Amino acid sequence: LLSVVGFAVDLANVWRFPYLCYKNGGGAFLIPYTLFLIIAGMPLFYMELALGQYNREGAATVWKICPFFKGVGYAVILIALYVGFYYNVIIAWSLYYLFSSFTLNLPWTDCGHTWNSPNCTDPKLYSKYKFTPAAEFYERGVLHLHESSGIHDIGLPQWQLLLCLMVVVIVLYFSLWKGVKVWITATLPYFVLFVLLVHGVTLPGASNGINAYLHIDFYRLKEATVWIDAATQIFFSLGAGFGVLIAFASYNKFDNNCYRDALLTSSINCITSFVSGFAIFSILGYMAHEHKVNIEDVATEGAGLVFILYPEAISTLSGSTFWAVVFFVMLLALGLDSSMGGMEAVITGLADDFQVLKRHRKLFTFGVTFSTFLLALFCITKGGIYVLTLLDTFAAGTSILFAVLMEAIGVSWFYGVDRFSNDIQQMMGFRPGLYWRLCWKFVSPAFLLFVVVVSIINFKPLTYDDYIFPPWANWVGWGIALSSMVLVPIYVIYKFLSTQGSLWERLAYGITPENEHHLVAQRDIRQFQLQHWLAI
Ligand SMILES: *[C@@H]1O[C@H](CO)[C@@H](O)[C@H](O)[C@H]1NC(C)=O
Repeated sequence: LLSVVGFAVDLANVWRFPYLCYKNGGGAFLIPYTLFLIIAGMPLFYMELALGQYNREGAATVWKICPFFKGVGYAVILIALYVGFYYNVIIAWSLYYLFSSFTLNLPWTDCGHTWNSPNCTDPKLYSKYKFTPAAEFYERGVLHLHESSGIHDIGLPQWQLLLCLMVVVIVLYFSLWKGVKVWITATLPYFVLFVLLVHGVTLPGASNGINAYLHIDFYRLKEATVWIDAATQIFFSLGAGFGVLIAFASYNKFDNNCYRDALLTSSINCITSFVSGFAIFSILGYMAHEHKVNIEDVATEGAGLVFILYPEAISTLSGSTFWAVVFFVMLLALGLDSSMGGMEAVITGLADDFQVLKRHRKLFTFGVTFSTFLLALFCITKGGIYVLTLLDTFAAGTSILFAVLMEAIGVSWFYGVDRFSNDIQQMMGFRPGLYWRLCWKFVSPAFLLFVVVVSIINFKPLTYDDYIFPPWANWVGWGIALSSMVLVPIYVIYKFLSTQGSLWERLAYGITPENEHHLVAQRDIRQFQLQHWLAI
Protein backbone atom coordinates (compact mmCIF):
# COMPACT_ATOMS: atom_id res chain seq x y z
CA LEU A 1 0.00 0.00 0.00
CA LEU A 2 2.84 2.40 0.80
CA SER A 3 4.64 1.50 -2.44
CA VAL A 4 1.54 2.17 -4.53
CA VAL A 5 0.45 5.38 -2.78
CA GLY A 6 3.98 6.79 -2.95
CA PHE A 7 3.81 7.08 -6.73
CA ALA A 8 0.03 7.01 -7.28
CA VAL A 9 0.00 10.78 -6.61
CA ASP A 10 2.46 13.17 -8.25
CA LEU A 11 2.68 16.75 -9.49
CA ALA A 12 0.22 15.89 -12.27
CA ASN A 13 -2.78 14.98 -10.10
CA VAL A 14 -2.21 17.96 -7.82
CA TRP A 15 -1.37 20.75 -10.29
CA ARG A 16 -2.51 19.79 -13.79
CA PHE A 17 -5.76 17.96 -13.00
CA PRO A 18 -7.35 20.97 -11.21
CA TYR A 19 -7.16 23.31 -14.20
CA LEU A 20 -7.96 20.57 -16.73
CA CYS A 21 -11.09 19.80 -14.70
CA TYR A 22 -12.11 23.43 -14.18
CA LYS A 23 -11.46 24.15 -17.87
CA ASN A 24 -13.77 21.27 -18.87
CA GLY A 25 -16.32 21.48 -16.05
CA GLY A 26 -17.18 18.97 -13.36
CA GLY A 27 -18.10 15.38 -14.17
CA ALA A 28 -17.88 16.23 -17.87
CA PHE A 29 -14.13 15.69 -17.44
CA LEU A 30 -14.44 12.81 -14.98
CA ILE A 31 -16.41 10.67 -17.44
CA PRO A 32 -13.72 10.60 -20.18
CA TYR A 33 -10.99 10.42 -17.53
CA THR A 34 -12.46 7.26 -16.01
CA LEU A 35 -13.31 5.70 -19.38
CA PHE A 36 -9.71 6.17 -20.50
CA LEU A 37 -8.28 5.01 -17.17
CA ILE A 38 -10.21 1.75 -17.51
CA ILE A 39 -9.89 1.36 -21.29
CA ALA A 40 -6.39 2.66 -22.04
CA GLY A 41 -4.76 3.97 -18.86
CA MET A 42 -4.53 0.89 -16.65
CA PRO A 43 -3.84 -1.65 -19.44
CA LEU A 44 -0.92 0.36 -20.79
CA PHE A 45 0.33 1.15 -17.28
CA TYR A 46 0.45 -2.60 -16.59
CA MET A 47 1.98 -3.25 -20.02
CA GLU A 48 4.79 -0.75 -19.43
CA LEU A 49 5.46 -2.08 -15.93
CA ALA A 50 5.64 -5.69 -17.13
CA LEU A 51 7.78 -4.70 -20.13
CA GLY A 52 10.33 -2.92 -17.95
CA GLN A 53 10.38 -5.62 -15.29
CA TYR A 54 10.87 -8.42 -17.82
CA ASN A 55 13.36 -6.89 -20.25
CA ARG A 56 15.41 -5.15 -17.52
CA GLU A 57 16.02 -2.13 -19.76
CA GLY A 58 15.15 1.54 -19.90
CA ALA A 59 12.64 3.19 -22.19
CA ALA A 60 14.96 3.34 -25.21
CA THR A 61 16.73 -0.02 -24.86
CA VAL A 62 13.63 -2.07 -24.00
CA TRP A 63 12.98 -2.22 -27.75
CA LYS A 64 15.51 -4.97 -28.34
CA ILE A 65 12.32 -7.06 -28.57
CA CYS A 66 11.24 -5.24 -31.75
CA PRO A 67 14.15 -3.16 -33.03
CA PHE A 68 12.04 -1.05 -35.41
CA PHE A 69 10.38 0.55 -32.37
CA LYS A 70 13.42 2.04 -30.59
CA GLY A 71 12.33 5.37 -32.05
CA VAL A 72 9.36 5.13 -29.70
CA GLY A 73 11.71 5.03 -26.71
CA TYR A 74 13.68 7.94 -28.13
CA ALA A 75 10.38 9.80 -28.52
CA VAL A 76 9.30 9.19 -24.94
CA ILE A 77 12.72 10.32 -23.68
CA LEU A 78 12.37 13.52 -25.72
CA ILE A 79 8.88 14.01 -24.26
CA ALA A 80 10.31 13.50 -20.76
CA LEU A 81 12.92 16.21 -21.39
CA TYR A 82 10.31 18.58 -22.82
CA VAL A 83 8.07 18.05 -19.79
CA GLY A 84 10.90 18.50 -17.30
CA PHE A 85 11.63 21.87 -18.92
CA TYR A 86 8.48 23.33 -17.33
CA TYR A 87 8.13 20.95 -14.39
CA ASN A 88 11.23 22.66 -13.03
CA VAL A 89 9.44 26.00 -13.49
CA ILE A 90 6.42 24.73 -11.57
CA ILE A 91 8.87 23.79 -8.81
CA ALA A 92 10.35 27.29 -9.00
CA TRP A 93 6.85 28.69 -8.45
CA SER A 94 6.43 26.32 -5.50
CA LEU A 95 9.71 27.56 -4.01
CA TYR A 96 8.73 31.20 -4.43
CA TYR A 97 5.33 30.61 -2.84
CA LEU A 98 6.88 28.66 0.04
CA PHE A 99 9.40 31.47 0.54
CA SER A 100 6.62 34.08 0.51
CA SER A 101 4.58 31.93 2.93
CA PHE A 102 6.96 32.64 5.85
CA THR A 103 5.19 35.73 7.16
CA LEU A 104 2.13 36.41 9.28
CA ASN A 105 0.40 38.63 6.69
CA LEU A 106 0.30 36.43 3.62
CA PRO A 107 0.97 38.39 0.41
CA TRP A 108 -2.00 36.97 -1.53
CA THR A 109 -4.59 38.40 0.89
CA ASP A 110 -4.76 42.19 0.47
CA CYS A 111 -4.20 44.69 -2.35
CA GLY A 112 -1.90 46.97 -0.37
CA HIS A 113 1.39 45.69 -1.79
CA THR A 114 3.78 47.01 -4.44
CA TRP A 115 2.96 44.49 -7.18
CA ASN A 116 -0.77 45.27 -7.06
CA SER A 117 -2.40 47.05 -9.97
CA PRO A 118 -4.50 50.17 -9.33
CA ASN A 119 -7.43 47.89 -10.23
CA CYS A 120 -6.77 45.34 -7.48
CA THR A 121 -10.16 44.75 -5.86
CA ASP A 122 -10.59 42.52 -2.82
CA PRO A 123 -14.03 41.66 -1.37
CA LYS A 124 -13.22 42.79 2.18
CA LEU A 125 -12.16 46.22 0.81
CA TYR A 126 -18.93 41.96 -12.44
CA SER A 127 -15.17 42.53 -12.39
CA LYS A 128 -12.51 40.25 -13.86
CA TYR A 129 -10.68 37.47 -12.03
CA LYS A 130 -7.26 38.99 -12.67
CA PHE A 131 -8.10 41.85 -10.28
CA THR A 132 -8.30 39.64 -7.20
CA PRO A 133 -5.36 39.89 -4.76
CA ALA A 134 -4.45 36.22 -5.25
CA ALA A 135 -4.40 36.47 -9.04
CA GLU A 136 -2.62 39.82 -8.69
CA PHE A 137 0.05 38.14 -6.58
CA TYR A 138 0.41 35.25 -9.02
CA GLU A 139 0.54 37.33 -12.21
CA ARG A 140 2.09 40.59 -11.04
CA GLY A 141 4.01 39.41 -7.98
CA VAL A 142 5.39 36.01 -8.95
CA LEU A 143 5.30 35.84 -12.75
CA HIS A 144 5.61 39.57 -13.47
CA LEU A 145 3.43 38.82 -16.49
CA HIS A 146 2.28 42.46 -16.63
CA GLU A 147 5.67 43.29 -18.23
CA SER A 148 5.15 41.26 -21.43
CA SER A 149 2.66 41.79 -24.24
CA GLY A 150 2.80 38.20 -25.48
CA ILE A 151 4.97 35.23 -26.36
CA HIS A 152 6.72 37.37 -28.99
CA ASP A 153 7.71 39.98 -26.39
CA ILE A 154 8.99 37.95 -23.46
CA GLY A 155 11.43 39.81 -21.25
CA LEU A 156 14.52 38.67 -19.41
CA PRO A 157 14.24 35.91 -16.78
CA GLN A 158 12.76 36.92 -13.45
CA TRP A 159 15.41 37.42 -10.77
CA GLN A 160 13.58 35.70 -7.90
CA LEU A 161 12.38 32.95 -10.23
CA LEU A 162 15.95 32.67 -11.51
CA LEU A 163 17.20 31.99 -7.98
CA CYS A 164 14.37 29.54 -7.34
CA LEU A 165 15.13 27.68 -10.58
CA MET A 166 18.84 27.60 -9.72
CA VAL A 167 18.01 26.04 -6.35
CA VAL A 168 15.70 23.52 -8.03
CA VAL A 169 18.24 22.37 -10.61
CA ILE A 170 20.99 22.22 -7.98
CA VAL A 171 18.95 20.03 -5.64
CA LEU A 172 17.98 17.84 -8.61
CA TYR A 173 21.62 17.40 -9.62
CA PHE A 174 22.68 16.54 -6.08
CA SER A 175 19.71 14.14 -5.87
CA LEU A 176 20.46 12.36 -9.17
CA TRP A 177 24.25 12.35 -9.57
CA LYS A 178 24.68 9.17 -7.51
CA GLY A 179 21.17 7.86 -6.83
CA VAL A 180 19.89 5.12 -9.11
CA LYS A 181 16.35 6.19 -8.15
CA VAL A 182 9.82 9.19 1.84
CA TRP A 183 6.93 8.85 4.29
CA ILE A 184 6.01 12.53 4.08
CA THR A 185 6.22 12.84 0.28
CA ALA A 186 3.78 9.91 0.07
CA THR A 187 1.33 10.61 2.91
CA LEU A 188 1.20 14.44 2.90
CA PRO A 189 -0.52 14.92 -0.49
CA TYR A 190 -3.48 12.85 0.73
CA PHE A 191 -3.56 14.54 4.15
CA VAL A 192 -3.46 17.99 2.54
CA LEU A 193 -6.19 16.99 0.09
CA PHE A 194 -8.29 15.67 2.99
CA VAL A 195 -7.93 18.90 4.96
CA LEU A 196 -8.71 20.77 1.74
CA LEU A 197 -11.85 18.71 1.12
CA VAL A 198 -13.27 19.09 4.63
CA HIS A 199 -12.49 22.81 4.85
CA GLY A 200 -13.95 23.25 1.38
CA VAL A 201 -17.25 21.59 2.26
CA THR A 202 -17.41 23.74 5.39
CA LEU A 203 -16.92 26.94 3.36
CA PRO A 204 -19.77 29.35 2.48
CA GLY A 205 -20.87 29.19 -1.14
CA ALA A 206 -18.97 25.97 -1.82
CA SER A 207 -22.19 23.97 -2.18
CA ASN A 208 -22.72 25.85 -5.45
CA GLY A 209 -19.24 24.66 -6.40
CA ILE A 210 -19.94 21.02 -5.62
CA ASN A 211 -23.22 21.24 -7.55
CA ALA A 212 -21.41 22.78 -10.53
CA TYR A 213 -18.98 19.87 -10.19
CA LEU A 214 -21.60 17.12 -9.90
CA HIS A 215 -23.53 18.54 -12.88
CA ILE A 216 -22.41 16.69 -16.01
CA ASP A 217 -22.75 18.72 -19.22
CA PHE A 218 -23.03 16.34 -22.16
CA TYR A 219 -22.65 19.06 -24.80
CA ARG A 220 -19.05 19.17 -23.58
CA LEU A 221 -18.79 15.43 -24.27
CA LYS A 222 -20.16 15.98 -27.78
CA GLU A 223 -17.11 18.11 -28.56
CA ALA A 224 -13.61 16.73 -28.90
CA THR A 225 -11.31 18.71 -26.60
CA VAL A 226 -12.45 17.11 -23.33
CA TRP A 227 -11.44 13.65 -24.59
CA ILE A 228 -7.97 14.84 -25.66
CA ASP A 229 -7.58 16.54 -22.28
CA ALA A 230 -8.65 13.38 -20.44
CA ALA A 231 -6.32 11.10 -22.41
CA THR A 232 -3.31 13.38 -21.97
CA GLN A 233 -4.04 13.76 -18.26
CA ILE A 234 -4.39 9.98 -17.91
CA PHE A 235 -0.90 9.57 -19.31
CA PHE A 236 0.43 12.41 -17.14
CA SER A 237 -0.98 11.08 -13.86
CA LEU A 238 0.03 7.46 -14.44
CA GLY A 239 3.39 8.35 -16.00
CA ALA A 240 2.93 6.22 -19.12
CA GLY A 241 4.59 7.85 -22.12
CA PHE A 242 7.59 9.50 -20.45
CA GLY A 243 9.70 6.37 -20.08
CA VAL A 244 9.46 6.62 -16.29
CA LEU A 245 7.48 3.40 -15.80
CA ILE A 246 9.80 1.26 -17.93
CA ALA A 247 12.89 2.73 -16.28
CA PHE A 248 11.48 2.25 -12.78
CA ALA A 249 10.38 -1.33 -13.49
CA SER A 250 13.84 -2.05 -14.90
CA TYR A 251 14.93 -2.18 -11.24
CA ASN A 252 11.98 -4.10 -9.79
CA LYS A 253 12.37 -7.72 -8.80
CA PHE A 254 11.61 -10.33 -11.43
CA ASP A 255 8.91 -11.94 -9.27
CA ASN A 256 7.33 -8.53 -8.59
CA ASN A 257 3.59 -8.30 -9.25
CA CYS A 258 2.90 -5.65 -11.89
CA TYR A 259 -0.77 -6.62 -11.97
CA ARG A 260 -1.47 -5.63 -8.36
CA ASP A 261 0.79 -2.59 -8.80
CA ALA A 262 -1.18 -1.36 -11.82
CA LEU A 263 -4.54 -2.14 -10.18
CA LEU A 264 -3.78 -0.26 -6.97
CA THR A 265 -2.15 2.67 -8.77
CA SER A 266 -5.07 3.07 -11.17
CA SER A 267 -7.79 2.74 -8.52
CA ILE A 268 -6.02 5.17 -6.19
CA ASN A 269 -5.55 7.53 -9.14
CA CYS A 270 -9.26 7.45 -9.96
CA ILE A 271 -10.32 8.04 -6.35
CA THR A 272 -7.69 10.76 -5.83
CA SER A 273 -8.75 12.53 -9.03
CA PHE A 274 -12.42 12.43 -8.08
CA VAL A 275 -11.83 13.90 -4.62
CA SER A 276 -9.29 16.36 -6.06
CA GLY A 277 -11.87 17.74 -8.46
CA PHE A 278 -14.41 17.79 -5.64
CA ALA A 279 -12.20 19.94 -3.42
CA ILE A 280 -11.07 22.14 -6.32
CA PHE A 281 -14.67 22.93 -7.20
CA SER A 282 -15.54 23.50 -3.54
CA ILE A 283 -12.87 26.21 -3.46
CA LEU A 284 -14.01 27.57 -6.83
CA GLY A 285 -17.59 27.87 -5.59
CA TYR A 286 -16.30 29.63 -2.48
CA MET A 287 -14.32 32.06 -4.65
CA ALA A 288 -17.34 32.73 -6.87
CA HIS A 289 -19.38 33.47 -3.75
CA GLU A 290 -16.69 35.67 -2.21
CA HIS A 291 -15.83 37.69 -5.34
CA LYS A 292 -19.50 38.03 -6.44
CA VAL A 293 -18.82 36.45 -9.84
CA ASN A 294 -19.94 33.41 -11.79
CA ILE A 295 -18.19 30.10 -11.17
CA GLU A 296 -17.22 29.64 -14.83
CA ASP A 297 -15.09 32.82 -14.85
CA VAL A 298 -13.83 33.00 -11.27
CA ALA A 299 -10.25 31.84 -11.90
CA THR A 300 -7.78 31.08 -14.66
CA GLU A 301 -7.86 27.88 -16.71
CA GLY A 302 -4.09 27.90 -17.26
CA ALA A 303 -1.28 26.24 -15.36
CA GLY A 304 -1.55 28.71 -12.49
CA LEU A 305 -4.93 27.74 -11.09
CA VAL A 306 -3.41 25.93 -8.10
CA PHE A 307 -1.28 28.97 -7.17
CA ILE A 308 -4.42 31.11 -7.18
CA LEU A 309 -6.91 28.55 -5.86
CA TYR A 310 -4.99 26.98 -2.97
CA PRO A 311 -3.69 30.26 -1.46
CA GLU A 312 -7.30 31.44 -1.22
CA ALA A 313 -8.30 28.21 0.52
CA ILE A 314 -5.34 28.65 2.88
CA SER A 315 -6.33 32.23 3.72
CA THR A 316 -9.61 30.84 5.12
CA LEU A 317 -7.99 28.30 7.44
CA SER A 318 -7.14 29.02 11.06
CA GLY A 319 -3.40 29.54 11.21
CA SER A 320 -2.93 30.51 7.57
CA THR A 321 0.87 30.70 7.82
CA PHE A 322 1.29 27.12 9.04
CA TRP A 323 -1.08 25.72 6.42
CA ALA A 324 0.54 27.75 3.64
CA VAL A 325 3.98 26.46 4.64
CA VAL A 326 2.65 22.90 4.85
CA PHE A 327 0.84 22.97 1.51
CA PHE A 328 3.74 24.52 -0.37
CA VAL A 329 6.34 22.23 1.21
CA MET A 330 4.07 19.39 0.07
CA LEU A 331 3.82 20.79 -3.47
CA LEU A 332 7.56 21.47 -3.62
CA ALA A 333 8.56 17.98 -2.48
CA LEU A 334 5.93 16.26 -4.64
CA GLY A 335 6.85 18.04 -7.85
CA LEU A 336 10.50 17.63 -6.92
CA ASP A 337 10.07 13.86 -6.76
CA SER A 338 8.16 13.96 -10.06
CA SER A 339 10.90 15.93 -11.82
CA MET A 340 13.54 13.62 -10.35
CA GLY A 341 11.58 10.71 -11.80
CA GLY A 342 11.46 12.33 -15.23
CA MET A 343 15.16 13.20 -15.30
CA GLU A 344 16.04 9.73 -14.04
CA ALA A 345 13.97 8.26 -16.86
CA VAL A 346 15.95 10.36 -19.35
CA ILE A 347 19.31 9.47 -17.79
CA THR A 348 18.52 5.76 -17.42
CA GLY A 349 17.30 5.44 -21.00
CA LEU A 350 20.19 7.30 -22.59
CA ALA A 351 22.67 5.48 -20.32
CA ASP A 352 21.35 2.00 -21.10
CA ASP A 353 21.62 2.97 -24.77
CA PHE A 354 25.15 4.43 -24.65
CA GLN A 355 27.51 2.90 -22.09
CA VAL A 356 29.93 5.85 -22.30
CA LEU A 357 27.14 7.72 -20.49
CA LYS A 358 26.55 4.90 -18.01
CA ARG A 359 30.19 4.98 -16.93
CA HIS A 360 30.11 8.81 -16.76
CA ARG A 361 27.08 9.34 -14.55
CA LYS A 362 27.98 12.69 -12.97
CA LEU A 363 28.90 14.46 -16.22
CA PHE A 364 25.78 13.11 -17.92
CA THR A 365 23.44 14.15 -15.12
CA PHE A 366 25.08 17.58 -15.14
CA GLY A 367 24.45 17.83 -18.87
CA VAL A 368 20.84 16.75 -18.40
CA THR A 369 20.08 19.10 -15.50
CA PHE A 370 21.94 21.98 -17.15
CA SER A 371 20.08 21.60 -20.44
CA THR A 372 16.74 21.64 -18.58
CA PHE A 373 17.93 24.80 -16.81
CA LEU A 374 18.89 26.85 -19.86
CA LEU A 375 15.68 25.90 -21.66
CA ALA A 376 13.63 26.59 -18.53
CA LEU A 377 15.06 30.13 -18.48
CA PHE A 378 12.47 30.85 -21.18
CA CYS A 379 9.59 29.87 -18.89
CA ILE A 380 10.78 32.10 -16.02
CA THR A 381 10.83 35.21 -18.19
CA LYS A 382 8.19 37.90 -17.80
CA GLY A 383 6.25 36.34 -20.67
CA GLY A 384 7.29 32.86 -19.60
CA ILE A 385 3.76 31.74 -18.79
CA TYR A 386 3.07 31.86 -22.54
CA VAL A 387 6.07 29.63 -23.25
CA LEU A 388 4.99 27.37 -20.40
CA THR A 389 1.49 27.15 -21.90
CA LEU A 390 2.94 26.36 -25.33
CA LEU A 391 5.07 23.58 -23.84
CA ASP A 392 2.28 22.23 -21.64
CA THR A 393 -0.11 21.90 -24.56
CA PHE A 394 2.43 20.74 -27.15
CA ALA A 395 5.34 18.93 -25.45
CA ALA A 396 3.18 16.04 -24.22
CA GLY A 397 -0.01 16.06 -26.27
CA THR A 398 -0.69 14.38 -29.58
CA SER A 399 3.00 13.52 -29.12
CA ILE A 400 2.56 11.40 -25.99
CA LEU A 401 -0.65 9.83 -27.30
CA PHE A 402 1.20 8.85 -30.48
CA ALA A 403 4.15 7.48 -28.48
CA VAL A 404 1.95 5.33 -26.25
CA LEU A 405 -0.08 4.20 -29.28
CA MET A 406 3.14 3.04 -30.93
CA GLU A 407 4.27 1.31 -27.73
CA ALA A 408 0.98 -0.59 -27.67
CA ILE A 409 1.30 -1.45 -31.37
CA GLY A 410 4.89 -2.65 -31.10
CA VAL A 411 4.27 -4.77 -28.01
CA SER A 412 0.92 -6.26 -29.04
CA TRP A 413 1.05 -6.67 -32.81
CA PHE A 414 4.70 -7.05 -33.77
CA TYR A 415 6.30 -8.50 -30.64
CA GLY A 416 3.10 -10.38 -29.83
CA VAL A 417 0.54 -10.02 -27.06
CA ASP A 418 0.70 -13.81 -26.70
CA ARG A 419 4.48 -13.59 -26.31
CA PHE A 420 3.94 -10.75 -23.84
CA SER A 421 1.42 -12.86 -21.92
CA ASN A 422 3.90 -15.74 -21.78
CA ASP A 423 6.58 -13.36 -20.47
CA ILE A 424 4.17 -12.02 -17.85
CA GLN A 425 3.29 -15.57 -16.79
CA GLN A 426 7.01 -16.28 -16.48
CA MET A 427 7.55 -13.20 -14.29
CA MET A 428 4.61 -13.47 -11.89
CA GLY A 429 3.14 -16.93 -12.43
CA PHE A 430 -0.30 -16.26 -13.89
CA ARG A 431 -1.52 -15.35 -17.35
CA PRO A 432 -2.79 -11.75 -17.66
CA GLY A 433 -6.31 -12.63 -18.81
CA LEU A 434 -8.62 -11.97 -21.72
CA TYR A 435 -9.60 -8.41 -20.78
CA TRP A 436 -5.95 -7.35 -20.65
CA ARG A 437 -5.06 -8.95 -23.98
CA LEU A 438 -8.12 -7.51 -25.73
CA CYS A 439 -7.22 -4.08 -24.36
CA TRP A 440 -3.55 -4.38 -25.33
CA LYS A 441 -4.10 -5.59 -28.88
CA PHE A 442 -7.44 -4.06 -29.89
CA VAL A 443 -9.12 -1.66 -27.46
CA SER A 444 -6.29 0.60 -26.28
CA PRO A 445 -4.66 1.01 -29.74
CA ALA A 446 -8.01 1.79 -31.37
CA PHE A 447 -8.99 4.31 -28.70
CA LEU A 448 -5.54 5.91 -28.81
CA LEU A 449 -5.55 6.16 -32.61
CA PHE A 450 -9.00 7.75 -32.48
CA VAL A 451 -7.82 10.26 -29.88
CA VAL A 452 -4.68 11.06 -31.90
CA VAL A 453 -6.52 11.71 -35.16
CA VAL A 454 -9.17 13.74 -33.31
CA SER A 455 -6.42 15.69 -31.54
CA ILE A 456 -4.91 16.60 -34.90
CA ILE A 457 -8.11 17.43 -36.79
CA ASN A 458 -9.96 19.14 -33.91
CA PHE A 459 -7.04 21.40 -33.01
CA LYS A 460 -8.03 24.71 -31.52
CA PRO A 461 -5.52 27.57 -31.76
CA LEU A 462 -3.57 28.09 -28.56
CA THR A 463 -4.71 30.78 -26.12
CA TYR A 464 -3.96 31.98 -22.64
CA ASP A 465 -6.80 33.45 -20.53
CA ASP A 466 -7.77 36.16 -23.03
CA TYR A 467 -4.54 36.24 -25.06
CA ILE A 468 -4.70 34.71 -28.54
CA PHE A 469 -1.33 33.23 -29.43
CA PRO A 470 -0.07 34.37 -32.84
CA PRO A 471 -0.14 31.75 -35.62
CA TRP A 472 3.63 31.32 -35.62
CA ALA A 473 3.32 30.28 -31.97
CA ASN A 474 1.01 27.45 -33.05
CA TRP A 475 3.51 26.46 -35.74
CA VAL A 476 6.29 26.37 -33.13
CA GLY A 477 4.04 24.27 -30.91
CA TRP A 478 3.35 21.78 -33.68
CA GLY A 479 7.09 21.64 -34.30
CA ILE A 480 7.53 20.80 -30.61
CA ALA A 481 4.91 18.07 -30.99
CA LEU A 482 6.40 16.66 -34.20
CA SER A 483 10.00 16.75 -32.96
CA SER A 484 9.32 13.54 -31.02
CA MET A 485 6.60 12.07 -33.24
CA VAL A 486 8.98 11.90 -36.22
CA LEU A 487 11.58 9.94 -34.24
CA VAL A 488 9.54 6.76 -34.83
CA PRO A 489 9.49 6.87 -38.68
CA ILE A 490 13.02 8.32 -38.77
CA TYR A 491 14.32 5.40 -36.73
CA VAL A 492 12.34 2.89 -38.81
CA ILE A 493 13.94 4.25 -41.99
CA TYR A 494 17.35 4.30 -40.30
CA LYS A 495 17.10 0.70 -39.11
CA PHE A 496 15.93 -0.39 -42.56
CA LEU A 497 18.73 1.46 -44.38
CA SER A 498 21.39 0.07 -42.02
CA THR A 499 20.74 -3.70 -42.23
CA GLN A 500 22.28 -5.82 -44.96
CA GLY A 501 20.17 -8.09 -47.14
CA SER A 502 17.05 -8.06 -49.27
CA LEU A 503 13.78 -6.35 -48.35
CA TRP A 504 12.15 -9.21 -46.46
CA GLU A 505 15.23 -10.18 -44.46
CA ARG A 506 15.81 -6.54 -43.51
CA LEU A 507 12.21 -6.48 -42.28
CA ALA A 508 12.83 -9.73 -40.40
CA TYR A 509 16.02 -8.42 -38.77
CA GLY A 510 14.07 -5.35 -37.73
CA ILE A 511 11.02 -7.10 -36.25
CA THR A 512 12.84 -10.06 -34.59
CA PRO A 513 14.23 -9.61 -31.06
CA GLU A 514 17.97 -9.11 -30.86
CA ASN A 515 18.70 -12.33 -28.96
CA GLU A 516 17.01 -14.60 -31.51
CA HIS A 517 18.35 -13.13 -34.74
CA HIS A 518 19.79 -16.65 -35.12
CA LEU A 519 16.50 -17.90 -36.58
CA VAL A 520 16.18 -15.02 -39.06
CA ALA A 521 18.95 -16.59 -41.14
CA GLN A 522 17.24 -20.00 -41.12
CA ARG A 523 13.90 -18.32 -41.95
CA ASP A 524 11.72 -19.56 -39.07
CA ILE A 525 9.98 -16.34 -38.02
CA ARG A 526 6.62 -15.79 -36.32
CA GLN A 527 5.50 -12.45 -37.75
CA PHE A 528 5.64 -13.75 -41.33
CA GLN A 529 2.87 -16.24 -40.48
CA LEU A 530 -0.85 -15.66 -40.03
CA GLN A 531 -1.21 -17.48 -36.69
CA HIS A 532 0.87 -14.73 -35.08
CA TRP A 533 -1.52 -11.92 -36.03
CA LEU A 534 -4.74 -13.88 -35.52
CA ALA A 535 -3.85 -14.43 -31.86
CA ILE A 536 -6.33 -12.31 -29.91
C1 LIG B 1 -7.51 49.76 -14.73
O1 LIG B 1 -6.97 50.94 -14.20
C2 LIG B 1 -6.71 51.93 -15.20
C3 LIG B 1 -6.26 53.18 -14.48
O2 LIG B 1 -6.11 54.27 -15.38
C4 LIG B 1 -7.96 52.15 -16.06
O3 LIG B 1 -7.72 51.64 -17.37
C5 LIG B 1 -9.19 51.48 -15.46
O4 LIG B 1 -9.55 52.15 -14.25
C6 LIG B 1 -8.95 50.00 -15.17
N1 LIG B 1 -9.29 49.18 -16.32
C7 LIG B 1 -10.43 48.48 -16.40
C8 LIG B 1 -10.62 47.69 -17.66
O5 LIG B 1 -11.25 48.47 -15.49
